[PDB]
Amino acid sequence: LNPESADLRALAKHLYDSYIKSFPLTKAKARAILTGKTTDKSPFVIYDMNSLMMGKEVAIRIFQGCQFRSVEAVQEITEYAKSIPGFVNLDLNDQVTLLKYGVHEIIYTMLASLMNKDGVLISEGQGFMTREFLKSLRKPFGDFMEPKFEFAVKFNALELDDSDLAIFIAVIILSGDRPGLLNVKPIEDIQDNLLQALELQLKLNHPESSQLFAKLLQKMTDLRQIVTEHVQLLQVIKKTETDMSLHPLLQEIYKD
Amino acid sequence: ESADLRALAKHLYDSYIKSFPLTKAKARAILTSPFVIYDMNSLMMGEEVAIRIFQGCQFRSVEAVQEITEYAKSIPGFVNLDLNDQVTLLKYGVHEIIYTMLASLMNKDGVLISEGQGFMTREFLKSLRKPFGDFMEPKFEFAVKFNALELDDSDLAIFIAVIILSGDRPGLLNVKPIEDIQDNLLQALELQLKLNHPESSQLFAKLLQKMTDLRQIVTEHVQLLQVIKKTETDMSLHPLLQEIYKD
Ligand SMILES: O=C(O)CCCc1cc2cc(Cl)ccc2n1S(=O)(=O)c1ccc2ncsc2c1
Repeated sequence: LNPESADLRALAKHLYDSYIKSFPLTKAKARAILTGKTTDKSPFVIYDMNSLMMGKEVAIRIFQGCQFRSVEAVQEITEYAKSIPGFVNLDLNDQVTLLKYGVHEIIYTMLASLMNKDGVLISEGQGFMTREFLKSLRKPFGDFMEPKFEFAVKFNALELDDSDLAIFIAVIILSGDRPGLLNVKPIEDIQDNLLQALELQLKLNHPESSQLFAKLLQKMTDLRQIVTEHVQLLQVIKKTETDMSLHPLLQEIYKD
Repeated sequence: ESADLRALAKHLYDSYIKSFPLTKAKARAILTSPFVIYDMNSLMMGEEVAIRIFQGCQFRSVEAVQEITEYAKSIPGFVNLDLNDQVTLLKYGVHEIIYTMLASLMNKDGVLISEGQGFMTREFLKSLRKPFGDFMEPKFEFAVKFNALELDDSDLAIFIAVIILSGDRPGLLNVKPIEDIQDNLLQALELQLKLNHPESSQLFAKLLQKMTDLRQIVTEHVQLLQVIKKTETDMSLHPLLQEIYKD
C-alpha cells in the first residue's frame, strides 16, 4: 500500500486498541460465551420467573436494570469517544451534541454483539436472558427489546469483528448531520478520514464480502429507527408508569 | 468489471432522462422564467387555499409514482423479480425517491412546481395553516443538506435505482436477487461518483448516509398524513377522486 493508506491502518490500529481498553465485553468474548468455548465460560440462562429468581415487579426491574446498563455504556462510549483523533479538540458544545445523538445508535450496535436470535447476554456475560422471556413481559415492556433483536439478527449477518466495529462506531459519533452543530466542517473532515479507514479495513479484513462498506453504512438507517422507536416507547412508559424513574443522563439525551 | 458498470450507469441515465420530464440540470438552470407564488394573491392570480395546495401536491405525487414505476421497470433485473416483490419495492420506495428528486427542484428559498413553470416560496408554504405549514419544511431541510453533495442527473439515476432495490422492505418474498441487483447498482454508483467527482472524498459514503435522513423524513411525513385524516374527511362527492389518491 502507499503511505496514506498506511496512515489509515495506523488509525484503525489506534481505534481498535482504544475499543478494547474502553469496552469490557468485546464481540469476541461474547461470541465465545454464546457459542462454545474453552476460553470464557457458561452463562446462567434466564427464561422465566423462577430462572430469573435463581439468577416491585419483574418487567420493571428488568427495565430498570437495562437502563442502568445503558448509563454504564454511555460512560464507556464517552471514554472511547475521547480517543478518536480530533474529537476532544472540537467545540465543547459539539462534543456534547455528537455524544447526545451518537450514544444510543452505538449502544444498539454493540448490543448486537451480545445477541443471537434466541436471547442476549447480561451482567458482563455471566447471564443470558432469552428473547422469549423478554417478549412475554407485560404491556408495554413486552416488546421494548424486540426491535433490538430484529436489528441484531440482520446486523450480525454481516459478521463484523471488533476491529471492524471500532471504526464503525467512531464513524457514527462523528456524524455532523446531527441537529444543532456549530462547526460542521471540522467534524466532517474527521469523519471523512474515519470513513476512509473503515473502507480500507473492510476490504482487507473481508476481501470476499462485496460492498460490505455500503451494506454496513445502510445499517445506519436501521439504528436511527430503533432509537426513534425506543424514545417513543419511553414516552409511553413514563405516562402509564408515573412511579417509573429515568436516569437524568438518559433523560438529558432524550430531550428532543 | 468496469465494462458492465459503465453500461449500467449509461443505461440508467438514459432511462432517467426518458422517464422524468424535469431533470436536475434543467431545474438548476431555472433556479438561477417561472411564475412566482409568494402570497395568496399570487397563488390565486396564477392558479380553501391550504387544502388546494395539499391536494395539488397529491396530484403531483401520483404522477411521480408512475414516472418512478416506469423507471424501475428499466432497471436490469427488476422485472424478473417476483411480481409481489416488485410491487413491495415500489410501494415502500417511491416516497423516498419522491423526496430525493424533489430536492432537485428546491433551493433554500423555494420549490419549482408545474414542470418548472412555477415556483412556490418556502415562506408562503411555511406560512400556511396548521398542520399544512409543517408538511414541506422538513423536505426543505433535507434538500438543503442533500443538495450540498452537488450530485448530477447521472449520479442520481443510479442512486435512485439503489433506493428501489432495497432488500429490507417488509414482506419481501425473495430478498436474495434484490440484494444481488443492489450490490451491482452500488458498485456502479461507486465507480460513477469516483469518475464524476474525483476531488470529493468519500462522496459515496456521504450519499449512503443520507438514506437515514430520507427514511426519517418519510416516516414523520406519513405520520402527518394521518393527522390530515383527522382534519378533512367525509364528502360523498370525493369517492372516485378519493379512490385515485390512496397513499
Ligand atoms: O454484559 C453486558 O455488558 C451488559 C449487556 C446489556 C444488558 C445488561 C443488562 C443487565 C440487566 Cl440486570 C438487565 C438488562 C441488561 N442488558 S440489555 O441487553 O437488556 C440492554 C442494555 C442497554 C440498553 N439500552 C436501551 S435498551 C437496553 C437493553
